[PDB]
Amino acid sequence: FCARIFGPVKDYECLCGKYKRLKHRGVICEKCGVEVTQTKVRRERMGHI
RNA sequence: CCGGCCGGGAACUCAAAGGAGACUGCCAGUGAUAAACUGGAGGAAGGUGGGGAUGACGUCAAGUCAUCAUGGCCCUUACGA
Repeated sequence: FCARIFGPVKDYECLCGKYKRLKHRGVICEKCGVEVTQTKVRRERMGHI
């Protein structure tokens, strides 16, 4: 359950909360890559190991 | 009569040089995907592998007029020889 590994906890919502803007799209949390997109797409977030 | 004493040989020890090479090249952990540090294999040498030389503008009106030279000062029957 990560935003850097997968995605926004909420629609255009950063892990830390640096982006509580549902206008912010693409720009990541510079600490850890959180590309803001709709959290609903996390029903299709494919990762690996 | 083996202190290689007499032949013989050109790969090596050694030496004068043209160059390869070690640069964080690879894997992993830690870590803000950067950098970096540690361990190991690899490797002749490992994390600038070691040392010398190289001493940034400047500090100290510190040394030399006793290598020497010098704007001047003194001596020139002299301290010059």
